[PDB]
Amino acid sequence: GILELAGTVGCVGPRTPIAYMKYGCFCGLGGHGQPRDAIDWCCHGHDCCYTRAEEAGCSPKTERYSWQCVNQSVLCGPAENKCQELLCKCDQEIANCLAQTEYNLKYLFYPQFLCEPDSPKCD
Ligand SMILES: NC(=O)c1cc2ccccc2n1-c1cccc(C(F)(F)F)c1
Ligand SMILES: [Ca+2]
Ligand SMILES: [Cl-]
Ligand SMILES: [Cl-]
Repeated sequence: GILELAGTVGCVGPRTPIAYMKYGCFCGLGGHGQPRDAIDWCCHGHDCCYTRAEEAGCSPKTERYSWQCVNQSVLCGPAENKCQELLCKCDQEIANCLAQTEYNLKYLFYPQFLCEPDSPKCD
């Protein structure tokens, strides 16, 4: 869930998870448009991952799952079911993605009216 999303992102990366609560066109609840930067691409990818999780019958915003932070890396488990494993994989992925990015302050609280109606496709 959101608790583990924040936790995993904090574990791996250099910055507060507050940094991604409203950033670019995709970091934040929902999102649409051309991603502005690497960070925004990570968030688009995560949005897709969560969409897939929901299509599989999971609740990616709420379900609790166990994980470990070891040397600023996320280890997923123990998993009681497939939803817990899918969710941790999604969050592990974005955490790794964001940890490799430079922050562009100008995209924090970016205006939604500059974000295009359509978005790039999900893998
Ligand atoms: N892919 C995202 O949008 C996203 C990425 C991210 C990273 C750290 C902390 C939060 C983060 N979010 C986010 C922010 C607000 C609401 C939601 C929710 F999952 F509820 F949609 C998700
Ligand atoms: Ca989003
Ligand atoms: Cl910070
Ligand atoms: Cl939603």
